[PDB]
Amino acid sequence: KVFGRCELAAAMKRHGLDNYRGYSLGNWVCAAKFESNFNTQATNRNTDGSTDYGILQINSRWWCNDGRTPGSRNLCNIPCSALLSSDITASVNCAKKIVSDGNGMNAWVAWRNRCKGTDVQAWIRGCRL
Ligand code: NA
Repeated sequence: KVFGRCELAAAMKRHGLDNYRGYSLGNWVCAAKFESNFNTQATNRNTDGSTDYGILQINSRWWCNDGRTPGSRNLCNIPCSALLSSDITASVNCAKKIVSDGNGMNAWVAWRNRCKGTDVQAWIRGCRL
């Protein structure tokens, strides 16, 4: 599924991301825009052989099991394919664990380079919510 901007903002709010660990909703919508273009089916392979999955491009070296990242962890206790569902519950729950692990949203390279320090509430302006 490819979300609309305000549709995704509403879904993220319902699942408890607005102000989660101090990050306002616009940060999460900005991160999803540049990580995946709002597409739950996005995948990208990394040079170390791990793959990033889903609307927040969660990585198989630490967070999910894809059966082909030897010597990796599965800290969200999920198959990576669950991160590609049209239902974003699994991605949101795993993202809450990532952002809690000490490094905040700096775990998402696109957030650090394209969202951090910008007017992120622009991403939810005009939305009913
Ligand atoms: Na893994």
